[PDB]
Amino acid sequence: TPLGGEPVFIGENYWDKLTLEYGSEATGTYLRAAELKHGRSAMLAVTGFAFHKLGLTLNNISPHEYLSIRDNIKFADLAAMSPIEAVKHIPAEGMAQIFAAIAAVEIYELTHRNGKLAYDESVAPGLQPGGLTGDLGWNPLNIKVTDRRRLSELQNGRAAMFAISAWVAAEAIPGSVPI
Amino acid sequence: AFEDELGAQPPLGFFDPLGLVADGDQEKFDRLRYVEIKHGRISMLAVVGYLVQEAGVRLPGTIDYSGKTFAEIPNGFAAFKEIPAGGLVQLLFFIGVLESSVMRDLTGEAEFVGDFRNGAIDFGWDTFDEETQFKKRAIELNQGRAAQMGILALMVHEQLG
Amino acid sequence: AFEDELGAQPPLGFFDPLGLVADGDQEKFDRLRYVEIKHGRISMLAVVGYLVQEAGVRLPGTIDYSGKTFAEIPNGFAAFKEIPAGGLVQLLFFIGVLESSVMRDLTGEAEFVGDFRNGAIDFGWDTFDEETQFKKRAIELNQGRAAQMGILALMVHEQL
Amino acid sequence: EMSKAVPFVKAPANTAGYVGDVGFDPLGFSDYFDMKWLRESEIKHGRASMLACLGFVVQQYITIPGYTHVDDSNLAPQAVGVSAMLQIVLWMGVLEFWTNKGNVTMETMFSSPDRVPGNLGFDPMGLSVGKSQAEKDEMALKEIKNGRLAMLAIGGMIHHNWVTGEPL
Ligand code: CLA
Ligand code: CLA
Ligand SMILES: CCCCCCCCCCCCCCCC(=O)OC[C@H](COP(=O)(O)OC[C@@H](O)CO)OC(=O)CCCCCCCCCCCCCCC
Ligand SMILES: CC(=O)O[C@H]1CC(C)(C)C(=C=C/C(C)=C/C=C/C(C)=C/C=C/C=C(C)/C=C/C=C(\C)C(=O)C[C@@]23O[C@]2(C)C[C@@H](O)CC3(C)C)[C@](C)(O)C1
Repeated sequence: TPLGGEPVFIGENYWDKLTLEYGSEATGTYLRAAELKHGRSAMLAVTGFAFHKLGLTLNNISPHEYLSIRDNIKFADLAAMSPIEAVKHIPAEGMAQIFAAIAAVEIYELTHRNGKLAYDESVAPGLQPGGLTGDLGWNPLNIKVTDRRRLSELQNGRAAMFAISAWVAAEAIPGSVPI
Repeated sequence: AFEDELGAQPPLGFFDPLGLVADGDQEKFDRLRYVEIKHGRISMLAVVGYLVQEAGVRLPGTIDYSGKTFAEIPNGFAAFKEIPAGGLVQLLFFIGVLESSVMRDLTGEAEFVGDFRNGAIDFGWDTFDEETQFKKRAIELNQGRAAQMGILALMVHEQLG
Repeated sequence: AFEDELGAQPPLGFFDPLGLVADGDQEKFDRLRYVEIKHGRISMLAVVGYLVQEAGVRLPGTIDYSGKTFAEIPNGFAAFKEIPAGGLVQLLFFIGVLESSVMRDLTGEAEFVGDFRNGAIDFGWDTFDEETQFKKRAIELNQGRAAQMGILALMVHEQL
Repeated sequence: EMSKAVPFVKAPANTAGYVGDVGFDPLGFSDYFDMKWLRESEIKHGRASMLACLGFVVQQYITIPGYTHVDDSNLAPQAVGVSAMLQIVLWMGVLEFWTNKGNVTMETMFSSPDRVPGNLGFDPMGLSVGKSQAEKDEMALKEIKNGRLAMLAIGGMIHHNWVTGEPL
């Protein structure tokens, strides 16, 4: 009773073992939510990696290449030391900042149920059965929310995930296929 | 009795030289499929292991923090000589947790034996006719039969030289 | 009174000189028999142990990774104290899982032992002959009943 | 009439509709104190113990980057300081005020006809939602028992090291 699966072929398999025997319908939602989160994350990661490999960084695309602004961290040096060895050169301040935005988003996905935050509750809205559906409601200039869009998004998600995993593996060690 | 079952196939067909399902001395109508499938599944990951685990493709880095790399570990029963004995227990143990916790009929909806997951080797598979099941469950079962003679070879030929 | 039970074979018949199943309780026979069948074969594996060991037949190889071999091991009560400390633990462990796994088979006193196909091997109770089992289970009890007096010999004919 | 657990003292009254009921109260605390508070205590003592039993073992082998590996879990606070320790317990407080909508004492808690013991509303995955009563009772017997094992456990893990001076 889940959403559309593989377009060429379909297979649910490992789904009725937890959404009927182990868990229930509430677990179904949760699983889908997790999947969507991961998918989106993978997509963004993929794009970032692609950009880094290509060369479109601050030095190439804009007038500013000095990220550290005190730690002498230029974009040229970070674009010459690959993608995996560049994330470790990010200044602590910046890391802290990034963690902040993500934290805020996660908290929102946790407190603000529907339109506004809920002041009195035993637990957070998203910590209850079916707490997080997957959709945050963030639809700026929303073009459409149909039954095709969702499926497309999901597909792009898994694909992105696989792609980035493979990319990381190859940078690290002999993969298998070409890039 | 079981001449029309899975595994009976040309050129031999039903071929029981010991008279094993010839009676129920220890309920041979069941569990002998399960004992035949289970050894071969070990052997198929063993021989697709051991041949690739002879060709020279290794994991990066070290087996621990003390610097012992994976590339220094050869193939064979010699590979267990360069496993420290704390590893030999844990290699058994969380595999031994799988025997009691996933390697049994958990949910009770098993059409067969070796039937645990139901949905993840569904490789565009739902479309295929019930006959395609009997094909690639003979092809499961007969890869596992023939990978034991692969792995019993590749264990004895190392000790024979 | 308590005749036609398992293993009352005649060279005697009704072996009760002092009233022990009658003045036990209603049922201690159901304990006592479960209790007897386990004592019989621990004696059997003691007798079949202590004899095959005494002939010098050993397992080829070492018992641990530090180089203690099986052929360096004499017999009597001097062989349990020789197999190492960790080597005794793994003996006692998956024995101690199995007085747990066999005493608790949804009935305690109705069925006897909790047959040897509990672990790694699987039992069939359906193939169940009425006449065949009376002799074979009464051989088996009475093999152990002599084996207990036989192992009580070789445990006590060491000290004197 | 007599206790099921220890069958030579009288059966404790007012412990009937509870999950791990085997009639074990020889000192009679349930005669004197409110039973909803005692259950809520036993669950909470158990959940903190189960998290501390994982913690005590996993801390030896895994350590998060930035901290110092300590051979014995017991010596960890000294290796983390006091500022980090106070942050933990003061946030535990804030997590506890929100938990029971502000009713944090033995007089304010269980003042609503709702608010049964141990029901936090916590269930993000959906474990035990829409099922029958026997199954719910069975899974509640598991949380109590594993929590009681973990309390007597987390003693031994902590205590073992007290005498000796080396990890588990
Ligand atoms: C991090 C992102 C974020 C967002 C977008 C919001 C947004 C909002 N907050 Mg929250 N808040 C946040 C973080 C956030 N907050 C943090 C970190 C805190 C402190 C922990 C708070 C503390 C807080 C308090 C105490 C209060 C709110 C209030 C509100 C809402 C205004 C009141 C109202 O009537 O609107 C309701 C909105 C609608 C009727 C329109 C619904 C349309 C949906 C789609 C919402 C708009 C899209 C969504 C907000 C965008 C988020 C996506 C993200 C990727 C950007 C508004 C929706 C007030 C409130 O909601 O209660 C009265 C309020 O009292 N906020
Ligand atoms: C963390 C990300 C994540 C999560 C939570 C899910 C979750 C889900 N997927 Mg899924 N998927 C993912 C990534 C993910 N997927 C990726 C990368 C792909 C591309 C290969 C797919 C392709 C896929 C298909 C084609 C379909 C789903 C479907 C489903 C749903 C039912 C299957 C199920 O019970 O779970 C699946 C099992 C798990 C999530 C268990 C977790 C895995 C274990 C813990 C570790 C595995 C590590 C592994 C070695 C990583 C290497 C990758 C692998 C291919 C070897 C479920 C909501 C089906 C659906 O929507 O309903 C019919 C469906 O049609 N997924
Ligand atoms: C850094 C952490 C600070 C964040 C504050 C977290 C707020 C907690 C959530 C409030 C509950 C909201 C739920 C329902 C809202 C509600 O109605 O409940 C309000 C709650 C009491 O609620 P009730 O009235 O229902 O409780 C029963 C009463 O009727 C008493 O009979 O009181 C508080 O909010 C206390 C908040 C903590 C105050 C912290 C200040 C620290 C003072 C400590 C002084 C130290 C002295 C040292 C010795 C000298
Ligand atoms: C039958 C069978 O085969 O199995 C069945 C059962 C089974 C297996 C359970 C199933 C499943 C579920 C699956 C497969 C779930 C898998 C999910 C998966 C594989 C999820 C990956 C996420 C990756 C992420 C989030 C990476 C983010 C990457 C991020 C956030 C980055 O920052 C990227 C980064 O590069 C940037 C951009 C810049 C760099 O400076 C820094 C780094 C390098 C970090 C299926 C589908 O039912 C099939």
